[PDB]
Amino acid sequence: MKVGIVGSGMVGSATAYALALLGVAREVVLVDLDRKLAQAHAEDILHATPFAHPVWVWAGSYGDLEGARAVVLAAGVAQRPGETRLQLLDRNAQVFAQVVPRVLEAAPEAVLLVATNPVDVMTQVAYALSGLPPGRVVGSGTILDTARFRALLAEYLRVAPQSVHAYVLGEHGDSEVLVWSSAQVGGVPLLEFAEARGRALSPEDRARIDEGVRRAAYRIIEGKGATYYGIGAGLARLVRAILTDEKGVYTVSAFTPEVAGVLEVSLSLPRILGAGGVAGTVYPSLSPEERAALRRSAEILKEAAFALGF
Amino acid sequence: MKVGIVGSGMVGSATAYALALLGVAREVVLVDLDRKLAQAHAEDILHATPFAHPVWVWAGSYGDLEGARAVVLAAGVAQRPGETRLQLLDRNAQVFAQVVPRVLEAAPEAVLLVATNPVDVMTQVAYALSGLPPGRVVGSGTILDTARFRALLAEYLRVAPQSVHAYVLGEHGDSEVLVWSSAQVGGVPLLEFAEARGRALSPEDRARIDEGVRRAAYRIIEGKGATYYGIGAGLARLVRAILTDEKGVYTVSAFTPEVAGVLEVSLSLPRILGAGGVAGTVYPSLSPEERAALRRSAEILKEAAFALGF
Amino acid sequence: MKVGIVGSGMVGSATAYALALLGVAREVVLVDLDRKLAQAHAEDILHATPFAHPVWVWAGSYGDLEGARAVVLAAGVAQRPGETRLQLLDRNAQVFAQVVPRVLEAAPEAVLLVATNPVDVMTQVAYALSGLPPGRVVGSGTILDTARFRALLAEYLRVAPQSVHAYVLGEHGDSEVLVWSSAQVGGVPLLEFAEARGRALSPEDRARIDEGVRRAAYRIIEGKGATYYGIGAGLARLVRAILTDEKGVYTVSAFTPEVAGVLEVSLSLPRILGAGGVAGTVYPSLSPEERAALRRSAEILKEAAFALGF
Amino acid sequence: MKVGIVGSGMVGSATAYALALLGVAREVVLVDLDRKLAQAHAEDILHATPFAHPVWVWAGSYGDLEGARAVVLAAGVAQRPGETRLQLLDRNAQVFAQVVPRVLEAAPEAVLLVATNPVDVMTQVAYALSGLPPGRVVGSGTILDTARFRALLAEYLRVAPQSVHAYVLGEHGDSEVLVWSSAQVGGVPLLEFAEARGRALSPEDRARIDEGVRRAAYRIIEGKGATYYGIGAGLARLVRAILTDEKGVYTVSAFTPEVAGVLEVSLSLPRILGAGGVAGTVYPSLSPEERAALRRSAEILKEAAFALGF
Ligand SMILES: Nc1ncnc2c1ncn2[C@@H]1O[C@H](COP(=O)(O)OP(=O)(O)O)[C@@H](O)[C@H]1O
Ligand SMILES: Nc1ncnc2c1ncn2[C@@H]1O[C@H](COP(=O)(O)OP(=O)(O)O)[C@@H](O)[C@H]1O
Repeated sequence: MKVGIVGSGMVGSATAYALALLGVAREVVLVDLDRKLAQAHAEDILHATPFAHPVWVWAGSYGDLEGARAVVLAAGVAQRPGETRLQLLDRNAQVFAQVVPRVLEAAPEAVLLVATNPVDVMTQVAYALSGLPPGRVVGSGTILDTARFRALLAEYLRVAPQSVHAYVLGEHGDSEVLVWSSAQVGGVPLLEFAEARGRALSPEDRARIDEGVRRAAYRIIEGKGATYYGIGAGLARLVRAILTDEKGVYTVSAFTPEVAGVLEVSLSLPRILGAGGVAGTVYPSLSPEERAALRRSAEILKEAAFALGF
Repeated sequence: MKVGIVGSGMVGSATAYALALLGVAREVVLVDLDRKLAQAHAEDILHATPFAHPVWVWAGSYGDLEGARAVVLAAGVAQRPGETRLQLLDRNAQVFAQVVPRVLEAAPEAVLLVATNPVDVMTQVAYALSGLPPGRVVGSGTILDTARFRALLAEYLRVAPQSVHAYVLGEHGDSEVLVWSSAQVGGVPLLEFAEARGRALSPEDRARIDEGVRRAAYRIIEGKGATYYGIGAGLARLVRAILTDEKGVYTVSAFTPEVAGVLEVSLSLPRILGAGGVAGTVYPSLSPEERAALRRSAEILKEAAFALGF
Repeated sequence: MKVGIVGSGMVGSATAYALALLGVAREVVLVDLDRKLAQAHAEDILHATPFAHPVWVWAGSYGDLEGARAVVLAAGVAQRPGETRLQLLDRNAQVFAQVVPRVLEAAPEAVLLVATNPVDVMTQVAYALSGLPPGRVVGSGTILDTARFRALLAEYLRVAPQSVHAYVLGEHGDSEVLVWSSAQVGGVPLLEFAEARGRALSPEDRARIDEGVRRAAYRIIEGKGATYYGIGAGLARLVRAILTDEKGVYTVSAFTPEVAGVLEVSLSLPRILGAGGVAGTVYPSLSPEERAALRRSAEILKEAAFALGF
Repeated sequence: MKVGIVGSGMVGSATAYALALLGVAREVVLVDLDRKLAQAHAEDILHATPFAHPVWVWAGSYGDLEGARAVVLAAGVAQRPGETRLQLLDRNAQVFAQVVPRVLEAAPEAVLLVATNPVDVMTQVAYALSGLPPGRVVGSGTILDTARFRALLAEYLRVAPQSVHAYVLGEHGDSEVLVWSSAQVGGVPLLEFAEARGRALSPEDRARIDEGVRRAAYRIIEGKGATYYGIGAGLARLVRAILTDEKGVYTVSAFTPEVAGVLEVSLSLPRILGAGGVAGTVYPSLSPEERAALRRSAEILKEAAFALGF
């Protein structure tokens, strides 16, 4: 079935591309302020379809979003020199104040998947503006970082990543929490199963993995100036979760009534994703340190929200 | 790359078919005492390939197994009226005494995947006859039962099966142990996460699921007289593990030095499967009851082995 | 979406398996006179699903076919040795007289895919009994044979089978016509492009290929006593055509108002397959010999029909 | 199963992405002058892998290309506005004079897949600098254009694109030739099968389709400023042809001893692609007009070559 993407820039277009190569959705509609850009991306992708899957990819207006199961909000403004993360945040909040109602007008049944950075806050803004139930608005959140964590662990232990269950929670960004505490492999505690293999996870190792997960976006942005590909494919996977009513577990950003003592904040927790959006929350055990860090992350997300008027 | 299958009957042929439809291997070689049968299965499957994948499926002799990474041993005798499980076991043991050296002569260079029932014992016999390291001989074991467990649980909790970690261990058969103890969903304890939805599992629920897992084979055999399809696809997935050096976790039957107090027995535990066969064992927490049941299962498998002279 | 299968024997069950491993349809319903058989096949396949795709496979009754896009008719009687092809044919015609209305009662919108041999005649019987438009009733026909032809040619010329366009037409059976005349590779005449490579197709080559195609079914039946796997996957591919509204070209059996001079007969011609069944016919150039042979095939199919009262 | 990509920009990175999402290769090496760029693209894509396939994607130097079956040459300089197509071409030719010997030093076994525009000429330059046999150097050529032709025809006819054989030949660019003449559907002449469905192609429809093909790249570049996605996936499909020794037919650019009267020129013709590169050419029937247009295209490609010194 059908998926909308509003915001046709690098992230939007990469998401479309991934949807198309993976054969997730039958239909993909690109909507962008610059009409010509969306059309160009659409046609470029359309060129690729014959080498993967019969996906109808096209550019249109908000109205064309009718019936989309999900709409990804990838929109946002040109970064501007000598402008505080705050001013940018403001201009984007304004973009979303345009976009959300219009998307909802056409496709009142859709789930909104929020892309645009910073993702937790934008997720808050969209939840606020949508007047939908909280679970209908999902931010992409920490999924890439969680996946990378699982990957580095997998690689350390010489085990399939699929057998590694570990989480990254909180703000997607520097304050994100890697939960080492309750992490497991094959359903047994990580660090135990570390001895149980020949591989005791020195704090130095812990630190090496942390750098690996934490600084990946920074490096990507330093070398190429933006991230698209990873998130494009993550968004694709979430869109697939939504369309197949998978009810699978992903660490995503949503409005949470209370987390670690903080009230009414959007951030990433493991959540059950399916056709109506998120349908349930999974609480892994946190150590006191991790809980404290989560609490901090949430606090700071919450003050951001407040500073912006959300 | 290349996979051998010895014994061409319903299980062997179904395994080949699954290999072929899933596109696991490049090449599948069927070897059977009845040459015409293997050739007929081969060509039937060959007919199917154009509707899935370019897989070369053909019938040959043991020598044709050269270079196969894995060889599935599906061989075994016609069951015969009012013959004890013992006499059958005996005749099969002798089949394997033929087959094993012949397979290893041609493909000294292979992992043996044991199909033939009863699977744990047959796995013991093959381990014994091979003189290979224990991990090069793997029985299909409890995988179907573990997967169905995961499935029934998944279905109870309204959650994707992928997010359910639960095990079935021991003898593949009536003994088998369902480990409810350490079972989890999304990396958190099952029963906890039961109340953590709309969930609490009543003992009659646990019993309904237990019937579901455990007596499945019996029902299948009562209706159609044999099981092939499930194990065909299970075998396929293990073969894929082996060929891709996946190092993933499966509950499979192998020779284990000690389990739950019993010495030198073959049975199903979660094991790490990869290119050289099993490469490590994962020990989930067992409750005292579960541990006792496991101990029992092992004991009985071990006496079977002994009775047969293994 | 949803597919029905009526008759649960080797062909039915294999088709179900294939549908499931290939992830064609979300739902597969097995309906068989012997309820226990259908249920056992269903559960055996269900065991396989976790190793491929989330397909819901279950056994039920005709009423449970509601909403299926396609229903495969695989039913039919136990053979009896020394019983003429005619009496068998009769026995089956009566089976279909039982099945067809019942299938159309529950799922009046469905396309009927006719498996049961001899397939052309059964296809006629089903067309007659259905009172549907002709294109709603499609026999599996010559597809396996056409694919095999393409394959052997592909292998002769050292070229991908995808590039080879060649047909097998008429009765599925001995009298089938291999069209060598208009056969091409990469859109250019076969025999020409034969000199255009290093291989000029001697008549004994032609003959070798002919043997390869026409007698395959015979060999399979001599070795294993029945064919299932190939047609299982073919049926699967046709089902996928119908459910995706592929409008792709397959040589299938359907009621044809006139072919090569013969009137109102069912046989295999290249036809465009899609959501409403066949939607158009493609006429390849035939040589006078080929046309004659086709005419013969049709004549004999038609007299068969008449002898049976169709 | 390893693939190199030299030059890291939009086309290179998109090709890597596509390789990775489609699960073509086990390993993808990015090599770019700007080391940081390659690394960033690599890591961004790596982030995506967990949502599709276990592909190892990394950035390294030419030496790291050892053992690659194919290496895509995507490199090429920044376009300066004002600058004639000739100066650009000169700058690119020098880039290739650096790159080719380096790639062949590390991976003397590989097959060069030429990306960089203008593709036919760059393909010539690479062939010349390689000193390899002609079929070892393959340009991406007209593939996207051929596929869109087939697509628009398929759409007109309401038939699956897979059943449409039609070609685009010559210079990838404005002077490319659509062969309407020998085009067929289901192995029968297009225009005939046009009346054979209801609705023949009118000079107006032929023109509508022509615009659709020939001008696509222009529109894409006017809207987004570059094309990547389509060719990324095309390149991917070609790489898959090479690695699976597919021997399939693609219209690609290679050095051709003679075409339509012109001598020693590189351009797109249907060619048989496999593990050693191209392995044979397929000559479709051309009408005199088509013939003439091809000869023109070739002439102009050849003068381009000469002007540059090739
Ligand atoms: N009000 C709006 N409605 C729709 N699209 C918008 C609006 N404002 C900005 N956009 C689009 O959002 C896109 C952002 O793309 P880009 O700057 O690459 O950021 P990202 O990398 O997050 O996609 C731009 O292409 C712009 O056209
Ligand atoms: N000594 C042997 N060597 C090779 N193949 C054998 C030998 N003994 C039996 N077989 C084959 O093993 C197959 C047994 O499979 P079958 O009894 O049909 O169902 P299952 O797959 O459950 O065993 C038979 O088809 C037979 O041809």
